[PDB]
Amino acid sequence: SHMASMKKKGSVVIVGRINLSGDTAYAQQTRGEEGCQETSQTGRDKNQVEGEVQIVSTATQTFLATSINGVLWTVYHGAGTRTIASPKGPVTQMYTNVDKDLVGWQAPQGSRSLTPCTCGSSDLYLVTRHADVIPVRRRGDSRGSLLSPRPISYLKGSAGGPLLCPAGHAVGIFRAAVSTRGVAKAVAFIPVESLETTMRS
Ligand SMILES: CC[C@@H]1C[C@]1(NC(=O)[C@@H]1C[C@@H]2CN1C(=O)[C@H](C(C)(C)C)NC(=O)OCC(C)(C)CCCCc1cccc3c1CN(C3)C(=O)O2)C(=O)NS(=O)(=O)C1CC1
Ligand SMILES: [Zn+2]
Repeated sequence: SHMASMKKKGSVVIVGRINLSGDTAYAQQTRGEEGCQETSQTGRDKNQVEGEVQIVSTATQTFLATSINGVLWTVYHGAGTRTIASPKGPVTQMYTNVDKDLVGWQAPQGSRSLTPCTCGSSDLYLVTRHADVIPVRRRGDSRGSLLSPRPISYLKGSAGGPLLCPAGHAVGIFRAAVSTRGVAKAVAFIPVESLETTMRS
């Protein structure tokens, strides 16, 4: 009820990227913790952005965001309704869908977008925040099985990251792990066709 002292949530901040440009996938950090905290408050991020898969953080969480068709997408369960920091200040979401666990902002200048997959292939690859490339067999519209199961710890913080086909097109956005006794045997994703439908609504 004390309106003048009510706080605002900070912006999502890009703090690094998963580099997939070469022969080796690796994580790069582009901003440290103090800079991230400051940038979340101001919403003003003048760092150069590159690549398709960004590592993003709020004050309380860190996860991934993936550019597809000129939109930087991530999970609602990480970003909520937050703005993203940008060179000219905070940028409001252009897509928000809590039912899909999906949000999106206009892709930052300097980023590159993945192309939506039209291959109809079921041999997929999940990219994690540690730049592991994990083979996943597609098992339905929104699920795929890990060829080698992992503790959920290994996948934590990778929501918002891509599932890719063999040619490196975007097939989906990772949202949840299918876990039993802490072991992830499968992953649940937002299919790229669902993003494409969201882009038409
Ligand atoms: C640990 C690596 C996981 C990727 C990850 N995500 C999660 O942790 C999501 C967040 C939350 C729970 N969850 C799970 O993965 C849980 C789990 C393992 C924690 C036990 N699994 C599950 O419920 O399976 C049940 C299943 C039926 C398969 C759900 C299907 C999806 C159904 C669904 C549909 C529509 C909307 C929503 C859902 C689920 N949803 C909203 C939602 O908010 O889920 C993460 O790394 N997050 S993160 O650390 O980056 C975080 C900072 C952002
Ligand atoms: Zn493809």
